Amino acid sequence: GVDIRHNKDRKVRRKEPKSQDIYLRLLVKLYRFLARRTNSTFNQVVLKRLFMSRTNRPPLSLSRMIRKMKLPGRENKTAVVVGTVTDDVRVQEVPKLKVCALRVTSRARSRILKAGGKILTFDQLALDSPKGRGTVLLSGPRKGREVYRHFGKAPGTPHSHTKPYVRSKGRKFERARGRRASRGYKN
Amino acid sequence: AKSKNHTTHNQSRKWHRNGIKKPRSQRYESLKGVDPKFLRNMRFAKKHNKKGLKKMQANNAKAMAARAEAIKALVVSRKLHRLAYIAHPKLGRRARARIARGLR
Amino acid sequence: MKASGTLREYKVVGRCLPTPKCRTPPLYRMRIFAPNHVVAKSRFWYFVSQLKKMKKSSGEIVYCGQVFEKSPLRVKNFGIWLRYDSRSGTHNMYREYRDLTTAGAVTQCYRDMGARHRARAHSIQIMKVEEIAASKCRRPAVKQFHDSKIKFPLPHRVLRRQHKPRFTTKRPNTFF
Amino acid sequence: HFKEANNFLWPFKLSSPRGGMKKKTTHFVEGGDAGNREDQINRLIRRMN
Amino acid sequence: TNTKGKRRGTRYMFSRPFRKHGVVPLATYMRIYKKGDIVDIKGMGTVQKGMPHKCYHGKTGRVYNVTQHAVGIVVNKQVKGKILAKRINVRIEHIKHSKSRDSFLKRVKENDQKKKEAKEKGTWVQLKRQPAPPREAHFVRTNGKEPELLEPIPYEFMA
RNA sequence: GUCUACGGCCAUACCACCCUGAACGCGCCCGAUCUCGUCUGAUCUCGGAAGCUAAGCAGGGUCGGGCCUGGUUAGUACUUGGAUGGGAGACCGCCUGGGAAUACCGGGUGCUGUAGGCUU
RNA sequence: ACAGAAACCUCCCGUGGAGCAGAAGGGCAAAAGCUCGCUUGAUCUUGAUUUUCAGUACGAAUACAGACCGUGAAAGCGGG
RNA sequence: GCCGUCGCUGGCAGUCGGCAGAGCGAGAAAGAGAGUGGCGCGGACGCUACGCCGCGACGAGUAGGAGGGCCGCUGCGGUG
RNA sequence: UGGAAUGCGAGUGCCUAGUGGGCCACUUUUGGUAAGCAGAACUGGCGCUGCGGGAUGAACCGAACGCCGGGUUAAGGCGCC
RNA sequence: AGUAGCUGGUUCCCUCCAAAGUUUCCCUCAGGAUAGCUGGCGCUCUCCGCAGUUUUAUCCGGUAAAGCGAAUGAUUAGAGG
RNA sequence: ACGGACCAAGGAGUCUAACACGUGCGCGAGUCGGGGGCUACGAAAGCCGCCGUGGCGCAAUGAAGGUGAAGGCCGGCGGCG
Ligand SMILES: [Mg+2]
Ligand SMILES: [Mg+2]
Ligand SMILES: [Mg+2]
Ligand SMILES: [Mg+2]
Ligand SMILES: [Mg+2]
Ligand SMILES: [Mg+2]
Ligand SMILES: [Mg+2]
Ligand SMILES: [Mg+2]
Ligand SMILES: [Mg+2]
Ligand SMILES: [Mg+2]
Ligand SMILES: [Mg+2]
Ligand SMILES: [Mg+2]
Ligand SMILES: [Mg+2]
Ligand SMILES: [Mg+2]
Ligand SMILES: [Mg+2]
Ligand SMILES: [Mg+2]
Ligand SMILES: [Mg+2]
Ligand SMILES: [Mg+2]
Ligand SMILES: [Mg+2]
Ligand SMILES: [Mg+2]
Ligand SMILES: [Mg+2]
Ligand SMILES: [Mg+2]
Ligand SMILES: [Mg+2]
Ligand SMILES: [Mg+2]
Ligand SMILES: [Mg+2]
Ligand SMILES: [Mg+2]
Ligand SMILES: [Mg+2]
Ligand SMILES: [Mg+2]
Ligand SMILES: [Mg+2]
Ligand SMILES: [Mg+2]
Ligand SMILES: [Mg+2]
Repeated sequence: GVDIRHNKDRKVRRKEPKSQDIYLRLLVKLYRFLARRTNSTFNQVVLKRLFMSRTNRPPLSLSRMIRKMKLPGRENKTAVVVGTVTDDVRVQEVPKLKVCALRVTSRARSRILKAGGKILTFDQLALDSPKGRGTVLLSGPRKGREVYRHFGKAPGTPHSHTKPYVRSKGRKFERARGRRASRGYKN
Repeated sequence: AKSKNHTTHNQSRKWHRNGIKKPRSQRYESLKGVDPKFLRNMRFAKKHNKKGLKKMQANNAKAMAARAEAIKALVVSRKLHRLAYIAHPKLGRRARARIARGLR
Repeated sequence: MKASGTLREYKVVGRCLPTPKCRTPPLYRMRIFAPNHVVAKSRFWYFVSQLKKMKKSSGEIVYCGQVFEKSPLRVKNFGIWLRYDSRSGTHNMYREYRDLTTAGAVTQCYRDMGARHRARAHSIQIMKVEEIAASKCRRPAVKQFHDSKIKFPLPHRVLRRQHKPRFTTKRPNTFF
Repeated sequence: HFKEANNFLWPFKLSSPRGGMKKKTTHFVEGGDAGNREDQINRLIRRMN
Repeated sequence: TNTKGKRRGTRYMFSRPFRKHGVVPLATYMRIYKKGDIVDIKGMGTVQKGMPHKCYHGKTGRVYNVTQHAVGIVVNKQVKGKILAKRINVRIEHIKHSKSRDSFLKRVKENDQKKKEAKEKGTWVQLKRQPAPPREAHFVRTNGKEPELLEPIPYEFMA
């Protein structure tokens, strides 16, 4: 007998996409090869994000892509997101962008192209940037989901700003006892 | 009927399955709970930091010039050692050629 | 200590570790009887600790070596002074043996103390071992062999090859 | 570099001692096997290697 | 069961040492405590204000807040399988500067001095500590004196 | 050599008794108009300067008590970890490490910071 | 003097052997006790923390911060 | 020796053939680099990439959880 | 000169079942004359666990388990069974 | 098809991980909620950090032992005044 | 300790609703026609767009009346100084 624990032997991590999409799996075949046969860590990161689930691939808005592609030294670099590029109506002017994405919404496509930009697919990124050179890999906000408002210390604990689960919002819905000192206590 | 009352038996075994972890440490600790009067001034100190911005630029550039100026003005066995030299892929590259030339 | 096999006699020399107070602490020597030298050093630290403010941590062994029997071909009488714990006390004994080696005599003492008093080796402290002249021996078991014309037969010699053959036709003869 | 060269070596998988033991449950100086037996480890290593 | 009393079991913990009662020496109040200081907490029964709870007696923490009379200390406390960083407000009678780091700060300066000095002499000097090594070979002089023979003493009933 | 004011550590400084205290100090001391407080100018407060080290205070002494610190007690008592050790038990021994406290014996008897004096 | 075992007056010793509401433990001597003088910090207010703890509530308690105040010559101390 | 699990988030698109040239496992970064001046007609298998291959460690299990079943039953759309 | 040794990849987040009768042993330990009694601390067990030994046996001693061959052992044994 | 914190039953295989009988609250004591213990899904990094360990410094403690010609409490014998 | 003499066949976590999280797909600051209407399998499928009413989301906060989500620099003037 060997003195060892086995509860952590199996690592919980995706080796492939749960999706049965045949176009996504053709891109995984592509980047499985590039990640294996090139020393480029960029390929490994993209291969990993192709396995990732829907909530681990948040959409990247147009306004946020412009901000991150406007930092100094990022001129003529292709912005890359393994996800969806959504349009942002709060933007007034779109610059000339070169972007690679899994999906670009219909209105984001017109605005990027109308500014003189180029929209790639990941099979076109490989031919243009086999090792990922001259790229800017970008991610959407992962905690930008309604669930993360409900996580943390339970709402009924001191200095807990977690959001409760209420069927309705209003004066009659979880506001008397425990939420104001006038009714029992507050914390 | 009567039953057992209390025990901590088996409890340290449970606590250690996922380890008794020490509290997480971050380089910046929150200012919660510090003296309100002290904190009020620390916010006033931070608020007007930009007033002396130009003086810092002047002093920093002045210090850099002086710092650069001074710097610019300022600036086992013989057999086993020989063999270890020859076996070195770079250093012994010419020493190895001499043996090969000699051998032929 | 287990009195395993025939014991050896070890000369163990030790001292306190030198310190600024006493750069040259005095040297101490003991006679140790043990199965191996590793046990011999262990028992030394057990004895000196009972006589001095010393122990393995605050002292060192300076010399451990086996003392060889000096006349292994001469029969001698050995007196042994020992103390031991019984089930209900401690006692001092004086005992005698005839042997060619002093470590052989000490081994006989351990077997004998085990046979006649059910005393385990861990409860026995051999204080002193001397070679004694025939005229100074006290125990009649030893003195009866101080006879220049000693003679005696070997009555009733038991068959020790009792399974070679296991079955025979003739019955054994015990007289020779 | 004893630390590095020694961590490099996998723990040695030794066989059961051929010829037996004395008493694994007590110290070597008690006639057993546990503890520090000093140079006498080499005899043990011969029978297990 | 036991009571949940705040000072239960501190009969000896908070009492004053033998013949050390009475006035508190005033150097207890002149110590300077800054943010980041390591201090050992030791409740003192003479002053009943700003007393640390018994569980914090004998623990060491870091100062994070300084008021007119007390300091805020971040001190670890183990409760079942977790260790919480607890913030306690203790009057400065019940703390003292810890020496646990002074040996370290002494070594840093010695380290920083030696590192600098050795560098300008082009030499290498050990900086890391080491565990005490096995003693090395040496000679022990007899001085023509045989070691004193020791024997076990006979048993004597000194009852 | 030493003192005064204010101290830090808080008997190695305390307690008891005895001896000696140059100079400057600190005192005792002499008064009650004023300030101030008392049954009482004893204390407290105030105004002084004839006398004295008698006392406080300082230094020293005592086969001194205490206190401080060593030795012994003692590798003892106790103790971590070990055994298919002993013993009916009570308990004890051994292995691996740590390791006390009385009685008894010796030594010591304040150090020192800031400022200001005295002491050819 | 009456006056005694015990009344009141005086000197001396006194490390607390008393007292501090109460159970006990801790603490306390130019004080935390006793006696006087003045008073209402036992008032108004937001947060933080501790104890029990699930790191919830209550209760109790601890450092502060802002007002008004008391006291003292003052440093300060006091929100039972 | 064999089975499975886990790990190496290991290797294989290079089956690059007469429009040919067979290698990249080896102690120690980065090119089997490109150039400018001084007769036969031949060469196994592989690759359902959800595939195939290599190396190392590991394997108790109630309550309970999860995975995989080219395990089994009835019916429906397709297909054979 | 990443400032002791040794070993080891870590951090983090959601959702979550069963459980919430335990019992035993070394040592410590309360009540009790004591109990295979009742009640605690520590660690390890049995519960959930087979296997060699203690004839037999929840817990003792050894040792923990994929299906096999060879070798060697532990605790225990070697008159015959 | 009344309710049942209670009794009884609860149907194929292999593979991997693997408990609790404890905390607090409850007209709570054959039951729940709660934390702990489990599993699953991952994800963020890696090929500095951490540790049921020691080492070196540094604090904390009033049990074992001891003491009572040391305080409190209990207690035997004489001796000198 | 309780159930089980034997054989066959039947025999126990389902469906509706609500919620939470995880995963897959579509579109994306939007999204959804579910109700309605138009035009054998077919009670299907297709369509509507001045049928998007309406739900959820895009804004929170307060009991409420209500309010409801960055600044700095330069130049000029008025006031205080
Ligand atoms: Mg195994
Ligand atoms: Mg397992
Ligand atoms: Mg229970
Ligand atoms: Mg053999
Ligand atoms: Mg054992
Ligand atoms: Mg004079
Ligand atoms: Mg007068
Ligand atoms: Mg005098
Ligand atoms: Mg004396
Ligand atoms: Mg003096
Ligand atoms: Mg007073
Ligand atoms: Mg205030
Ligand atoms: Mg298994
Ligand atoms: Mg019991
Ligand atoms: Mg059970
Ligand atoms: Mg288990
Ligand atoms: Mg088992
Ligand atoms: Mg039996
Ligand atoms: Mg076998
Ligand atoms: Mg047998
Ligand atoms: Mg019915
Ligand atoms: Mg019930
Ligand atoms: Mg697991
Ligand atoms: Mg109730
Ligand atoms: Mg039942
Ligand atoms: Mg106690
Ligand atoms: Mg005792
Ligand atoms: Mg029944
Ligand atoms: Mg029946
Ligand atoms: Mg979803
Ligand atoms: Mg029809």
